[PDB]
This record gives sequence, structure tokens and C-alpha cells, in this order.
Amino acid sequence: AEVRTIKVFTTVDNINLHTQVVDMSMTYGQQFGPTYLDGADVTKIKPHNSHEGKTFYVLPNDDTLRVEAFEYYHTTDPSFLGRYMSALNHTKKWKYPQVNGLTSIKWADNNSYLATALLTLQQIELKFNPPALQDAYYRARAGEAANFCALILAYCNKTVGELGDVRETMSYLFQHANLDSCKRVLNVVCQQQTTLKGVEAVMYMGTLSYEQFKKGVQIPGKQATKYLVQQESPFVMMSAPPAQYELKHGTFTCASEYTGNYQCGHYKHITSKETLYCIDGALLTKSSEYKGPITDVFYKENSYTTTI
Ligand SMILES: O=C(Nc1cccc2ccccc12)c1cccnc1
Ligand SMILES: [Cl-]
Ligand SMILES: [Cl-]
Ligand SMILES: [Cl-]
Ligand SMILES: [Cl-]
Ligand SMILES: [Zn+2]
Repeated sequence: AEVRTIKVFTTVDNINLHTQVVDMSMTYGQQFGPTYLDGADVTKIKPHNSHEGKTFYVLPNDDTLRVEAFEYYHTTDPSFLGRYMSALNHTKKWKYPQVNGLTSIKWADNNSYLATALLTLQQIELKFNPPALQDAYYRARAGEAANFCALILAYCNKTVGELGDVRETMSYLFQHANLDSCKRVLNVVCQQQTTLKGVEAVMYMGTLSYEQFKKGVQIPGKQATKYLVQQESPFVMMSAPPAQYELKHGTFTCASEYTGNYQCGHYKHITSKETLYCIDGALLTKSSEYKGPITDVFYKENSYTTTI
């Protein structure tokens, strides 16, 4: 016969390249195991002349690739890279319009939760620990958000099409961020002080109102009053089961609204600027106040000490 070869590069992080000489009579799968080209699964495809010099993603199946993969992604989940490529093959087809100066996402594949989460990140002070999220988030800020969206889906174990919860998505992103400074001190009355650190310092479930949190809130044999003693964080995220709630200009940073039923609904994003903007993927509307089924509100913070 004839024995044709081309040079290609393999990678796990798209920075460190590994020279390979491949045989054009055999599948990528036969030579590398699972192989991807900008998200497309090429496992079962033979190399084409047009592939010469291109970078393919492979699985971290030896020690060089494992160390590179862990240093870049901070995960040893063996399905991670497959899940990332699968998502990226869809997210690179989404549109990321600039809406009121923020990178949003045009509705597709039930992605409203991601669009609100992405708009929220652009309004709060947060730095990611994995280089993969640092690099993708920098590009997402500049308007090329496909990698960042595909990484969020991979790190949160969501496939394209699956509706997620904004609070849970933010929770997972927060676990991969530098929130070590963050500290909350609470008191309860039936006294009992507690101290929360990192992610648990910036999140509360039960009330949307930061004001109401500082004054105190009823909770579980009769009732008890919980209130905010001290807060050290650049923001706080107040969450509750979706319920009609009134948002007013200048009283909050941003918020997520959830309409519809369990596992069949739609998020919109409200931002407080010169007035209230409702951002619904590519869609933009304004009002002086906003009433809706709110589930999350974000507030700016630095340092707070009670006067109780
Ligand atoms: O119920 C939801 N979110 C939640 C909000 C508040 C409290 C919750 C408690 C348990 C489960 C989901 C909750 C939900 C459902 C479908 C899509 N997105 C979100
Ligand atoms: Cl996917
Ligand atoms: Cl949706
Ligand atoms: Cl970052
Ligand atoms: Cl991390
Ligand atoms: Zn009691």
C-alpha cells in the first residue's frame, strides 16, 4: 500500500502542546483514545490533510497530561474533559450580545440560568482559582463567552438543554473562587452566636432582604430571631423560594427572577443602574420598579457591624 502521516498537536489545556505524528489509515481513537477538535468528537474519524498542524484535545491518560490538566482545571473528575468538549461544541454556536455594556447570552437550550449567572458575575467582585476559569472569564468579559459557558456546564455537571438553578450554579462557582477573607457572624434568640467562612459567609437561604437580615428573621419548638452580627465580604447573596417581591432602584446590585414550575421555567436578570434594567438573554426592558417571582438578590458589601 502507501503509508501517509501528518504532524498534529495534542493538548489538555490548549496552551501546552504535544507533537504527534499520526497514520492517516487509522482513526484518532485508535491512536490517542478519545479525541476532540474545538469540541467536535473526532474519535472515529481518520486524519485529513486539512488537520496538519491543528491542536486536538485528548484525555489526561498519562502523568504529564494529568499534572497539566489538574494545574489548569483543578479537577481529577475523569469525565470532566469529555463533558467540557461536548458542551463547547454547543456553546460555540450560541450568541453573546452586549446588553447595557454586559456580556449576555441569546436564549437557546434552556440557558437562561447561565445568562443570569454570567451577567451577575460581571457586577460582583470575584476572582476564580482555576486558570481555566480565569482565562475563559477574561474572554467572556471581552464578549467571547463560549469557553466560559462550556466550563460552567462541565464544573456544574449540567449538559446543554438541562435547566439549572442560579443559586446552585453560583454556589459551585463560589467553591472555585477566592472567598477565604469572607466572614459572617450571626446571633439567634429562642443566645447562640455562630461564625461562617468563605462560600457560607456570602450566601443565605430564607430572605431576599439584606435590611430584614440585619434586623432579624423568624425560623425554627416555637420561633427564634436570627440577625447579622458582622459581615466581611465584597458582596452578599440573599436567596429564597421564588415569591412575589418588589425591587427598588438603588437598594440592590442585581437579582434573578424565576417564572414557571419546578424543572420547566425561565430566569430573567434585573440590574439596578440609572434605573432597573431587565435583561432576558438578548432582550432588554427598563422600569423604575420591578415586581416579580424573585429567588436571588445580590448586594454590595465591605464591612458591616450591627448596632443591636
Ligand atoms: O426549585 C427551584 N429552586 C429552588 C429555590 C429555592 C429553594 C429550593 C429548595 C430545594 C430545591 C430547589 C429550590 C428550581 C426549580 C427548577 C429550576 N430552577 C430552580
Ligand atoms: Cl453538553
Ligand atoms: Cl430557560
Ligand atoms: Cl478571574
Ligand atoms: Cl479551585
Ligand atoms: Zn428551642
